[PDB]
Order: sequence, then structure tokens, then C-alpha cells
Amino acid sequence: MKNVGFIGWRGMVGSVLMQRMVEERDFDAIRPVFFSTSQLGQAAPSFGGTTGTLQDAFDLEALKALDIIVTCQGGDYTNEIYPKLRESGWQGYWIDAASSLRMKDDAIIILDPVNQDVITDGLNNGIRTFVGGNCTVSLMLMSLGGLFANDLVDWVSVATYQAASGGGARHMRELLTQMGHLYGHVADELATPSSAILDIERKVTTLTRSGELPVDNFGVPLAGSLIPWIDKQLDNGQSREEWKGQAETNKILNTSSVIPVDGLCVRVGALRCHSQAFTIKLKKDVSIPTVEELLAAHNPWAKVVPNDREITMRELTPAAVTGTLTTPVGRLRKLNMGPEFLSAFTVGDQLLWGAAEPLRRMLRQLA
Amino acid sequence: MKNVGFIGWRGMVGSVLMQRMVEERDFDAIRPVFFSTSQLGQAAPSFGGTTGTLQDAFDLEALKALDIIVTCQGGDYTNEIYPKLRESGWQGYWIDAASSLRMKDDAIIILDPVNQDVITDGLNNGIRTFVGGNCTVSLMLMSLGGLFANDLVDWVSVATYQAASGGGARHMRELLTQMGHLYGHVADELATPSSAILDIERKVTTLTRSGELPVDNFGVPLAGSLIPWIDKQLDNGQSREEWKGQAETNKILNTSSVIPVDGLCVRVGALRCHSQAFTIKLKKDVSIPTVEELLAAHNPWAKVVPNDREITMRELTPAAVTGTLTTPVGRLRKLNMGPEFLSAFTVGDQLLWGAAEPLRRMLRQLA
Ligand SMILES: NC(=O)C1=CN([C@@H]2O[C@H](COP(=O)(O)OP(=O)(O)OC[C@H]3O[C@@H](n4cnc5c(N)ncnc54)[C@H](OP(=O)(O)O)[C@@H]3O)[C@@H](O)[C@H]2O)C=CC1
Ligand SMILES: NC(=O)C1=CN([C@@H]2O[C@H](COP(=O)(O)OP(=O)(O)OC[C@H]3O[C@@H](n4cnc5c(N)ncnc54)[C@H](OP(=O)(O)O)[C@@H]3O)[C@@H](O)[C@H]2O)C=CC1
Repeated sequence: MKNVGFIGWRGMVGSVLMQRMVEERDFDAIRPVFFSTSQLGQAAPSFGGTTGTLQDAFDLEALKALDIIVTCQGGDYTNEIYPKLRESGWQGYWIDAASSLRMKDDAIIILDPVNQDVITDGLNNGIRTFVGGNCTVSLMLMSLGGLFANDLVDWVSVATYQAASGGGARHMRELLTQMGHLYGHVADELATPSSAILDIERKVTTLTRSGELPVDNFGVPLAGSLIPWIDKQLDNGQSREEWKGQAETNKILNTSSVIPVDGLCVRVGALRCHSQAFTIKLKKDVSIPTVEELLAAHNPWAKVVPNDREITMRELTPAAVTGTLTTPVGRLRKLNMGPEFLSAFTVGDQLLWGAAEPLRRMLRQLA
Repeated sequence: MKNVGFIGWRGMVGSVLMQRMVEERDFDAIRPVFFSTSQLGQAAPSFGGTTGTLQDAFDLEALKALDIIVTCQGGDYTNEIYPKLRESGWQGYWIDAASSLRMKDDAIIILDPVNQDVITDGLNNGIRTFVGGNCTVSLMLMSLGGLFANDLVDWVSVATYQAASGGGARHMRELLTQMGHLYGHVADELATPSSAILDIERKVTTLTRSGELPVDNFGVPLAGSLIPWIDKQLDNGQSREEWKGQAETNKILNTSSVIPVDGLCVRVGALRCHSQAFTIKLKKDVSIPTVEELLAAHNPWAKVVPNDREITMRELTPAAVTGTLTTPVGRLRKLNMGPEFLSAFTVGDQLLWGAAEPLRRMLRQLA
């Protein structure tokens, strides 16, 4: 029985991760310890049928006692404790969800179904830090894994439809709240099916334009609009969120040569799943049936959806994926630009495969 | 004082078109009329000093009396009355917003700022039908007009973030309603900002997945998700909404050679504005400053937004455009694939430039 510490288990990711471990009875093989950063000393989760109290997430000594650490707290926490802990001589395993140590030397980005070999290699090479990549990239590779795995990709152009859950709980709750505010302001006009549309329109356009909407976690309203910028601003024209695309994809895949990945990461009113619209350029003119066969033959979760108007609406949508381990790919076909241009549209819960699952699976490897 | 008849002025478009005509004092140079297909007999608009009662938009004899007809009703009406009317020998002008006659020989797709010449030529050639193009395309050309106007485009790849207002009033009201249902179900949990996020999450995911959400106008929930298919299914892998991209763009621009336009049209929780993420391939390596200078030098509404994280959030969003005649373009820069790949992201009210305005401006031309 290994002493596994859990930090940031209360957050959006931690919660999904906890819920998942119970399902697969993940707590049966380990010795759970629950840390906190604001409720230190309080009653502990007891997920693994364990009775205790919340440990000091910042107690170095307390942290050095565990064989493994699983954090879903955030990058701010990592950058604060990790360097200080490794310095203390801690030679345990650090499984993280935050981006912090992703592009670091002593860390390996994990996506079992996509790069187990890399994982294993680094494992036999001394790597003790395993980090999950960006939920979107992690999702992209899970859905379009077959293509890369066959060296069929020349470069990729993405346009993401990212859900509010990506920013965390406060962000989701904010969207939902903003949602309510919007509706309420016109609940009566909506009650009267004939009432002029402009009346309802003006009313909602005004609310939004009025600082009345809670935008503390988004800076701007998202309920009835979108935001073309996710992460910080980089020294280039790229936004950190977009830049993660190319960097991490090559790291995860351990490519011999950079596979150009770029596009636009946009935040939308999507509640829980992350969807992406691709414009991939193939090295050779591969037939779509071959492509589909490949994508499906890469991993049990990569599910190809037919280019059907009905099916697409019923399956290639957050509402039909949110909560599932499936990572659908649809709207697959060649673009008018030529047969080397493949058009695809994926969707997937970024809290599972894009977050919790990779870690959960990795933890079981070291348990 | 021409006899201009107005049909379908009640809907999401007619309303906008009407509200605009008042603002610009458009009614002053014309003797209006107001028909209807669902409230014949009731009260008339009372816009341009002409109050009375809705007339029969199905009375051919009555229609033949007008010098011009402006419909915002819909394709079903057009397909029904237009052929029958032109047969009766009606030689008047027909300004439409409906797709029906767009790709027809006797019609011209209007976008004054983008193709005045074509409009004019067609006017001098005998064309009496002027139709506005798909909101999306119409918006793209208004925003990216400078590029095409300079033969700098090789082909375009779009991924649209289309608003609920595109489907009409019932569609918007539905989204808004769906919105309220979502929030309400978790109004209490949201009231307690410290409560567990999964509880709230589970609660909203259940509602959606349950047929309790009003999805009459969309077939599936949109409030907290999206739909990767807009129009009907074409005999190819393209969805009618996407297919409109290439066809109309070349018609409007009156291109000598087809400019490949393709991508994915998705419907989102956006309330009123249509945003688009492009991946355009230039014929030559044009510097971004040149591009920006061009885009801005094409038309007074094409506004280039700097690649600033702050500015972008504050301006390149539906909330900051909805209700304005401006068609912003931001996130402009070269993609990693090479200097010939320009990345752009536009936003614009599809009910103004995407709908009413083109007609409004055209009518005045014929007044
Ligand atoms: N959100 C997503 O979809 C994904 C996020 N990530 C990454 O994972 C890390 C954590 O992400 P995420 O789960 O979104 O973070 P959250 O902000 O939702 O959770 C992190 C911490 O926030 C605190 N918190 C404060 N208020 C609440 C509240 N009302 N409900 C729940 N928790 C609250 C908790 O601190 P305390 O210790 O006191 O309990 C918790 O551990 C980040 O580095 C992020 O970038 C990676 C993939 C996906
Ligand atoms: N929506 C958009 O942003 C754009 C739409 N178009 C095109 O314009 C055409 C019409 O679309 P649009 O105006 O959006 O459609 P709407 O359904 O919003 O309005 C058009 C007609 O719908 C009827 N209607 C039924 N119920 C309502 C209601 N509750 N509130 C208001 N009107 C109602 C009205 O008929 P009646 O008067 O008889 O009651 C009205 O004339 C289409 O062919 C479309 O493709 C083009 C560009 C943009």
C-alpha cells in the first residue's frame, strides 16, 4: 500500500477524478490522504473509506512522507511547492493536471492511449513527474490519434469551441448565473409567445452591455457571447492556449519533426464539453474510409460519427458526450481546396479524457 | 412616391429592417404598405405616416400594384408567390432576404459595400430581383472585403460560431427559455457558492439529457451545448449552410474563377452575433500590416482589431457588436504552417449587415 496524497480534489477536476476513482475502486490499492489549501484541519472526504482530516497542502514535511502526489489544485500551487519539495530531496512521484511542469525536462505529458511507449520509456529513465496535457490537445489526440500514429498529418488548423468548465468551478457557476440573469430580465416577454422579438432583444442586449452581469471570472460576459482569447498573451501573435497546441502535441507524440499545429481557441457558452473544428492537411491523399478506419482502430474511445445531419445533431454535441469517456469525430470529408485537406469536427469531455482519466490511469500504473 | 410593399416585417429581420428605416427616415421617400400571412385584418405598423391594417401577402392582384416588394418573410413564401407573380406579368422590383432566389439567373445577391458594380451592371442589364446573401457570407465579405477585392485570397477555411437569432425569433426565445430552465434547476446550489460543483453539474446535465428542455425549433438543446449542422443535408458531405459559402461568395464577387471556400458551420449559445474563425491561404506572402491596411481601406465598417488580449475581449465579442453596423476582424497573424497562411477571426451582427441593411440600402437605390 502506497501513501498517495490528494491535492485540489475539491475543484472541478479533482471532483471528477474522485468520482471516477470510486467507480473503478481506485482507492482499494492505495493509502489516501486528503490535503486542502483553505480548509486545512477540517473533515476529510473519506472517498476511499478512510477517516481523517484535511492535511496541510503546504506542509513540506507532511508531503515528503507520501510515495505519490496527485494535484488538481492549479499551476499556482505547483510552482510554489514542487520546486521546494524536490529540493527537500523528495524522490516520490508527482502526477499533475496543471500546465506548469508540462514543458519541463523532469516531466512527461501523459496520454496513455496515445503515448504509452513514451511514458514507459521515461519511467525506466528516471522520470517521476507525469503531467496531463491541455484538455483540448489531450482531446484532439484522443479523437484524431489514428492520423498522427500513422504519420498522415502534415499540419493542423484548429478552431476550438471551449466550454466554461475549462476555467474552473467559479467560471461555470458564473456562466450559469449569467444565464439566469439573462432569462429573468425577459421571463415575461418570453411568457407571451406573440410579444415582439425586438422588445426581448433590446432588453437582453442592454443587460449584457450593462456591467450588471457577473464577469469576475471571465472579465466579460459569456452567457450570450464568446471570447476569442483563452490564456495569457505570448510574445508572439499566439495566445498561450493556442501555443499549447503545437508544443504539447509534439512532446506527447515525441515527434522527430515539428508537426505544425495552430488556430484559434475560443470560449463559448458550452457547459461541459470541448469541441473542435479542424482543417488538417494530409501528407498523401488518403481516402476517408481509410481515415475513418484508422481513427477507430487507434483507441476504443475514438468513435467516428457518420456525416449524417440527424446522427451528427444527436451525437456530435456536448449534450450527448458530457460525462462519457467517448471522444467522437464527425463531419469527416475532403475540403474543396483539394483531396489533401481533411475536414473534421471533434467533441469530448475535457474533464475526463481531457483531465481526470489520464491521471487516474497513470496512478494505477504506479500503485 | 413609389408603392413599396413590405412583407414579413414582423420577424427577427423585418423588425430590424423596420426599426432601421425609421432611424434613417427611409419611409419619407416611399408610399409603404404592410401585408401579412398570419394576422390579416389586424393593425398596421404605423411607420412612415401610414397606419392601417395588415394586408394579404397572398393577393397577386394586390401585389401587382406595387412598384417594389421587400420580403423578410422567408423562402417558403417566395417560392410560393414570386413565380406566380412574375408570371402574372409583374415587372416590379423584388428585394428579398430569403435564400430561395439567390442562386437564380434573374436575381443578384446584394452587398453594396462589397459589390456595387455588379449590382449596378445587373441594374443596367434588366435585373429586377435583388437578394441579400447568407448572413454568414455577407458578414465575412464585409469584414474580409479588402482581401478578395485585391485578389489576395487563394482559398478560405471557415469555422462559424453562429448565433441563435439566425434561426428566427422562436429559435432565440427557445435558447433564452432553455437558458432559464437550466439555471433554475440549480438556483439554490448556485446560491451557496461553497456547495459541491458536481452536484450542480449533475443537475444540469440531467436536465439537458432529459427531454424536458424545449427543443421544438432546434431538435436538440442548444443552451449549454452546440450543433455541428445548420442547414439541410446536401448530396455531398457538405451541409447546405456550408455550401452557401463558396457558391454565394463567387456570385457576389462575380469571380472569374472559383475561390475555394469551405469549412464547418456550427450553432452556439450566441444570442445575436455571428462570429467566424478563418484560416485563409494567400496567393502571395502579404505582410499583416498591408493586410490590415487593406481590410480597413475597403469599407467604413470593416474595423481591424489589434491582436491584444485586452482589446480582443472588450471588442471582438458579440456583446460588443450586437446592434452595431461595424464588422470587426481581429486575431490577425500568420499561422505556423507558413507566411501564406493568414489567421483571422471576425464578428458582426447578422441581422444588420447580415440581413436588413443590404435591403435597406438597396431599396433607397430604387426609391
Ligand atoms: N477545468 C478543466 O476543464 C481543466 C482544467 N485543467 C487544469 O487543472 C487545474 C485545476 O483545474 P480546475 O478543476 O478547473 O480548478 P478549480 O479552480 O475548479 O479547482 C481548484 C481549487 O479551487 C478551489 N475552489 C474555490 N472555490 C471552489 C468552488 N466553489 N468549487 C470547487 N472548488 C473551489 C479549491 O481549493 P481547496 O484546496 O481549498 O479545496 C480547489 O482545489 C488547473 O491547473 C487547470 O488549468 C486541466 C484540464 C482540464
Ligand atoms: N435570422 C437572421 O439573422 C437572418 C435571416 N435571413 C433569412 O430571412 C428569412 C426570414 O428569417 P427570419 O426573419 O430570421 O425569421 P423569423 O421566423 O424570425 O421571422 C419571419 C416570419 O416569422 C413569423 N413569426 C412567427 N412567429 C413569430 C414570432 N413569435 N415572433 C416574430 N415573428 C414570428 C412572421 O410571420 P407573420 O408576420 O405572418 O406572423 C415573420 O414574418 C429566411 O429565409 C432567412 O434565411 C437572412 C439573413 C439573416
